Amino acid sequence: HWGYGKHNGPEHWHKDFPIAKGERQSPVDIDTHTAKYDPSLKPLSVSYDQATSLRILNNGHAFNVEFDDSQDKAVLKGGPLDGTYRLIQFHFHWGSLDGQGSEHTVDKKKYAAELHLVHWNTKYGDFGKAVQQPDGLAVLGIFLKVGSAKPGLQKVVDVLDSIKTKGKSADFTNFDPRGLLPESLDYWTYPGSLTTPPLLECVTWIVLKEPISVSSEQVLKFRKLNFNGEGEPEELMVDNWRPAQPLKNRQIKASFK
Ligand SMILES: CCCCCNS(=O)(=O)c1cc(S(N)(=O)=O)ccc1C(=O)O
Ligand SMILES: [Zn+2]
Repeated sequence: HWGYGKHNGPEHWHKDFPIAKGERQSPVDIDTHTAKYDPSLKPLSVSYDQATSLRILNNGHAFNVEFDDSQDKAVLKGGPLDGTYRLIQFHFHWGSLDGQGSEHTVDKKKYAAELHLVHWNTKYGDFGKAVQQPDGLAVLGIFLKVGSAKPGLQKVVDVLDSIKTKGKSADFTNFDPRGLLPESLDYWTYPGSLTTPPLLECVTWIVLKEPISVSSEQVLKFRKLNFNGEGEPEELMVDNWRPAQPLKNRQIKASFK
């Protein structure tokens, strides 16, 4: 099945998922000099005070921190978006070393990791319906650089030993995702896709300009996870990022001058 290795990696995905070569694929390189300030864009509205985290899952490609999305509790609104998008999960993409790991790049710069907070449009009623629509998802992307520790990340880092291998999960309640945000909510935005199979073209991407800083020790613990299941040959979960895809007929808009 699909993954990130030599034999089943991003360059192979098109054989099972032909949309891999589509017109609005993600991630992309963000050319900062070409991205145009759009004064009609709004400030993002990130309302996470009532977020209910439930569980953390190693799914064989990343780990997902899952939320209760049965009611409007944690929502993303404003910015480029019409209507209300409900938080369902967040996960990361990261590298084997600090010089790579992000999916989006900024003037070809790769960050050490990238956080994705995935939200679905509540006019479609459920997540499975939303991913079938061009405006079904809004993903908030946040770059990670290595420097000072992120205190709000450590609860995630410390549970990782209990979900080492694919299919393991652990209870993960009362985690506050506001602890993973940078100071500024300045962002770039463009229409795109899921960055993993099935690569559906259902995502409004909102990528924050300001990275968060995490410690070397924090990201090293991400790199001790396993793609494999329990007892199988150990394959470290590293370099679970899709490289930048052709921008094609798309404009990246900036929220800031
Ligand atoms: C039902 C088919 C849709 C699968 C997409 N699920 S997701 O939760 O939106 C998601 C988004 C992304 S991403 N990088 O935001 O496109 C990565 C993984 C997953 C996942 O399945 O865990
Ligand atoms: Zn992702």
